[PDB]
Amino acid sequence: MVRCMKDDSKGKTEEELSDLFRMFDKNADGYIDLEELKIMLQATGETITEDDIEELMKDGDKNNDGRIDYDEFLEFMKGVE
Ligand SMILES: [Ca+2]
Ligand SMILES: [Ca+2]
Repeated sequence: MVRCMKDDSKGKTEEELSDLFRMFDKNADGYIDLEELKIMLQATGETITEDDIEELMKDGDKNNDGRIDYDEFLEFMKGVE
């Protein structure tokens, strides 16, 4: 009769990929592109070139659309590095 019920958000690894996605989105539309990702890289204090930002979308592009979503993210994180 509802004694243990659901638990609180614990340490999630792969299942936590849902939260990491929003961290890459600038407006949270469900998908990201080079234009958006460009502003995300600005967070760091290094020097990135237009060609460097492409490497992220390239290896990340699984649907060949030029963007990234929860689907392409789950695959792009299935062993890249
Ligand atoms: Ca976006
Ligand atoms: Ca795609």
